[PDB]
Amino acid sequence: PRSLKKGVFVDDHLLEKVLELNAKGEKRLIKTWSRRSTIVPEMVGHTIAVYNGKQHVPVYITENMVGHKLGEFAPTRTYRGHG
Amino acid sequence: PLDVALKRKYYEEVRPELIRRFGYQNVWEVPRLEKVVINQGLGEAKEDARILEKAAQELALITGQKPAVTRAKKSISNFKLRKGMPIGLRVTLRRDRMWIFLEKLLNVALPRIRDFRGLNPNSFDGRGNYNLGLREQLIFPEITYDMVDALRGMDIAVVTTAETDEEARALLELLGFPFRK
Amino acid sequence: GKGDRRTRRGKIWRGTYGKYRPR
Amino acid sequence: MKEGIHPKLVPARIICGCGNVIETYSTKPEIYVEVCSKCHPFYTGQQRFVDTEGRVERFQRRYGDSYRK
Amino acid sequence: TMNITSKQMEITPAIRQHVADRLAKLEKWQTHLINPHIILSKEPQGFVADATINTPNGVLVASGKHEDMYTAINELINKLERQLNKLQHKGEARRAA
Amino acid sequence: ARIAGVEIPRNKRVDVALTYIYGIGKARAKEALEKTGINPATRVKDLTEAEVVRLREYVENTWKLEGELRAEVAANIKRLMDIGCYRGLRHRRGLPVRGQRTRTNARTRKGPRKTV
RNA sequence: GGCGACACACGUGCUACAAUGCCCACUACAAAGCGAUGCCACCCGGCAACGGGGAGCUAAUCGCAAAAAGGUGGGCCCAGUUCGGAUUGGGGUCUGCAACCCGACCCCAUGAAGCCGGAAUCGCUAGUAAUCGCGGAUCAGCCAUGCCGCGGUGAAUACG
RNA sequence: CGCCUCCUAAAAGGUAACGGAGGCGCCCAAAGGUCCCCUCAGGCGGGACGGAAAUCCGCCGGAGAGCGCAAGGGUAGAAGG
Ligand SMILES: [Mg+2]
Ligand SMILES: [Mg+2]
Ligand SMILES: [Mg+2]
Ligand SMILES: [Mg+2]
Ligand SMILES: [Mg+2]
Ligand SMILES: [Mg+2]
Ligand SMILES: [Mg+2]
Ligand SMILES: [Mg+2]
Ligand SMILES: [Mg+2]
Ligand SMILES: [Mg+2]
Ligand SMILES: [Mg+2]
Ligand SMILES: [Mg+2]
Ligand SMILES: [Mg+2]
Ligand SMILES: [Mg+2]
Ligand SMILES: [Mg+2]
Ligand SMILES: [Mg+2]
Ligand SMILES: [Mg+2]
Ligand SMILES: [Mg+2]
Ligand SMILES: [Mg+2]
Ligand SMILES: [Mg+2]
Ligand SMILES: [Mg+2]
Ligand SMILES: [Mg+2]
Ligand SMILES: [Mg+2]
Ligand SMILES: [Mg+2]
Ligand SMILES: [Mg+2]
Ligand SMILES: [Mg+2]
Ligand SMILES: [Mg+2]
Ligand SMILES: [Mg+2]
Ligand SMILES: [Mg+2]
Ligand SMILES: [Mg+2]
Ligand SMILES: [Mg+2]
Ligand SMILES: [Mg+2]
Ligand SMILES: [Mg+2]
Ligand SMILES: [Mg+2]
Ligand SMILES: [Mg+2]
Ligand SMILES: [Mg+2]
Ligand SMILES: [Mg+2]
Ligand SMILES: [Mg+2]
Ligand SMILES: [Mg+2]
Ligand SMILES: [Mg+2]
Ligand SMILES: [Mg+2]
Ligand SMILES: [Mg+2]
Ligand SMILES: [Mg+2]
Ligand SMILES: [Mg+2]
Ligand SMILES: [Mg+2]
Ligand SMILES: [Mg+2]
Ligand SMILES: [Mg+2]
Ligand SMILES: [Mg+2]
Ligand SMILES: [Zn+2]
Repeated sequence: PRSLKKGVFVDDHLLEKVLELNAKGEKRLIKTWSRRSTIVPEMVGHTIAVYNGKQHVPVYITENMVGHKLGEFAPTRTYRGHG
Repeated sequence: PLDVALKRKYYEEVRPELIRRFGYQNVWEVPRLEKVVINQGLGEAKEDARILEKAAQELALITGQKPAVTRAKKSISNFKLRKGMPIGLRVTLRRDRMWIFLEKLLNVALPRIRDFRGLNPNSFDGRGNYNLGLREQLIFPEITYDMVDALRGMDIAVVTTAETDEEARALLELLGFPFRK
Repeated sequence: GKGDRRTRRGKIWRGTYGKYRPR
Repeated sequence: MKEGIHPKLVPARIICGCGNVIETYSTKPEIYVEVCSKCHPFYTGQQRFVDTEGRVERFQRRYGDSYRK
Repeated sequence: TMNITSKQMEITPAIRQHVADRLAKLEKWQTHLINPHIILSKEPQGFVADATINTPNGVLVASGKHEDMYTAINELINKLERQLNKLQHKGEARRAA
Repeated sequence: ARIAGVEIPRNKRVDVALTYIYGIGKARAKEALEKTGINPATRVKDLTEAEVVRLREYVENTWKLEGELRAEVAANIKRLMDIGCYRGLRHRRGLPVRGQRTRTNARTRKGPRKTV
């Protein structure tokens, strides 16, 4: 994974909106294309809509899913099985 | 009768605490241990090496008492089971032997139980008796790895003079039965 | 052999270094 | 008891690794055990052997508060 | 098992199954059909049905051609049979002297 | 169950034997035998009960082994499966998790071939 | 986002199933190439990947660089193992704006199938086959076990 | 087509029809004699593998179990183990 010497990566344009909502009190839905952004402690309790290439998937962030990436919760392939 | 620590611990510490905890008016009213019954369900000895004499030798080393054969009440298709077939072992421990067995059970056996998290609090008769089952006989200090051919466990019935689970829970835990919840 | 990373031979085949093949 | 069919019970020492010695009765007068009630993690208060960790996760990251505000 | 390729064409599972029932005629000869491979294709003139199959006594390679994809397949089968029958009997010719 | 929960192979050198514990590999084998000053070459049949409980005591407290270890790994997977992340999904359907190709192979994860 | 999907099926390859072997430690012997936001000596921190220092070299000068099999010693003792290294858990490194899908590498743990392979089928006639490692193009990094080269060790057999 | 059990059979016995239903043509060396001891099925709760049902423990449970085999009678204050 990403070097610890470097940052904990959030796209700033995603993060900024989080803190904005935190101040005034949360929350509206946040449509983002930032799959690469880490879920960050400030984001918990929000519901962020993560674009998977097609649809924006509503993801309610929790205490368990902090360390992860946003993409991990909006799967990019439809697979219901074979035959 | 033998001086045995657990038995002594029952009269010296356990009885007064029980008299205290529930306030019995009669010395006979306070929870007592009636018998410990050990049962090997076996029946893996139905046919095959229907020498479960290996197991009986094991049970006897554990309890100092030679188990008596149990036999099928009726014949059963699916378990492949004909009436009168030797399917298990059962030994009824009382008095000094009962105390000695429980003594080692608490101090040694249950600790040696794999990934032991404590006895199951809910396993009480409803009428004041308790039951637990074992996966191995290796749990016991009498049995070593050398002298054992296969893994067979047992059922254990601890019978109390207590009328309720509450009272029975009180007595058994006081004796040193380690409950998870 | 050559497929095991935790060995000298494996690190050669793979062309890397580490505890099991130092430089 | 019926005679000649039972193992005799003699005084016995069960010796644990923790140094615990148990005076009891058995068919083998001396026995060594790796564990006993006196040292077993479940019994001893709650001596949590190797992991008294407490998860540690997941806000336990805190590396650190450095994103801009 | 059996592989079917539809080159620069779309076909259905039905059509694929049809081909399998058609190749099945070769089972007549009671010899092993090893990795039979059918290639369906469209020329300007009509369809083309290609096949390569190996057996313990040789390979079968044949090409069938016809405006009707099914006939193209049937002619492919006809050419494959004639080959398989030669492979299976050519050795018997010289038993004497 | 000599040490530690598992009855390690006698007749074998103590370092090799120790690896027969879930959670103890060759790396950790060379470690515990230093920290207790026991010859790594000696056979388990030739240990002193002094050394045994020496070796035992350290190994069971330094690292998580057998049961409790399996419990965590499962909980870790049970967690990923429950939070519903991609890594989780792969575990739920029993498919490979570390980005391998599944068009062919992936047999260790998929199991032996199911005819159709 | 996908080209990386996964009930399945085929082709090419890698690593293997072990003792003519595996592991550790020490010690030899190449060729052809490549290298100025490049190749990196040497030093120090780290088990390590790597990081921070820092000399040299527009390179028959300096660097990649150690070749590996081998040699010498020690361990393993025929077991699904000190064979095999898949799968998965956890912790890190580096590149890159960014490694969720979808990178390579290191470390701890995990330690699968596999006991030499049905019908069928491929290569090779001598420095060949087999086996061993080294380089390069592409290239931020790399999914290279591929490709094009390079040398080391070095057979069997051809009646017809 | 002989034999056994129940019903028809009208509360003693007996009672017919090509009336309604089932069995027998064996078996057991103990499944016989006697002495001693023991008591079921089933329901609920509890107990490793163990399951609706194997063996174990507790409570309730007069007989609904058992008694080689049809049915009926009888039967644990035993004919049952
Ligand atoms: Mg008294
Ligand atoms: Mg209860
Ligand atoms: Mg009671
Ligand atoms: Mg034991
Ligand atoms: Mg290996
Ligand atoms: Mg007498
Ligand atoms: Mg096909
Ligand atoms: Mg197409
Ligand atoms: Mg098609
Ligand atoms: Mg053609
Ligand atoms: Mg025809
Ligand atoms: Mg012809
Ligand atoms: Mg291990
Ligand atoms: Mg994939
Ligand atoms: Mg893409
Ligand atoms: Mg492609
Ligand atoms: Mg198919
Ligand atoms: Mg195949
Ligand atoms: Mg390959
Ligand atoms: Mg292949
Ligand atoms: Mg072998
Ligand atoms: Mg194995
Ligand atoms: Mg196998
Ligand atoms: Mg191994
Ligand atoms: Mg990981
Ligand atoms: Mg990626
Ligand atoms: Mg071969
Ligand atoms: Mg070979
Ligand atoms: Mg052949
Ligand atoms: Mg030639
Ligand atoms: Mg080799
Ligand atoms: Mg190379
Ligand atoms: Mg290059
Ligand atoms: Mg490159
Ligand atoms: Mg990959
Ligand atoms: Mg009458
Ligand atoms: Mg009448
Ligand atoms: Mg009458
Ligand atoms: Mg009358
Ligand atoms: Mg008369
Ligand atoms: Mg008639
Ligand atoms: Mg008799
Ligand atoms: Mg008699
Ligand atoms: Mg009952
Ligand atoms: Mg029950
Ligand atoms: Mg059960
Ligand atoms: Mg049951
Ligand atoms: Mg009856
Ligand atoms: Zn102890």
